[PDB]
Amino acid sequence: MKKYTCTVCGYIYNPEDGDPDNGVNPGTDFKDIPDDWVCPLCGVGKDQFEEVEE
Ligand SMILES: [Fe+3]
Repeated sequence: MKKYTCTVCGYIYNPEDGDPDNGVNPGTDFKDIPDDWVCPLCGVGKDQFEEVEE
C-alpha cells in the first residue's frame, strides 16, 4: 500500500492507479505485484523500491 519509487529511472508506482497498461490492476499492492512485472518504461524489474509517504 502507498506509492513507491522505481529505483533509479524515476517512475513512481501508484497502487491506487495500478499499472493496468503494463498488466497491474488498480489497487494492487506493490508487494502483490508479480515479480514478472517490470517498470513501464525502464528495464530493471521490481526491486529496491522505497515507499512514498503520501
Ligand atoms: Fe524504472
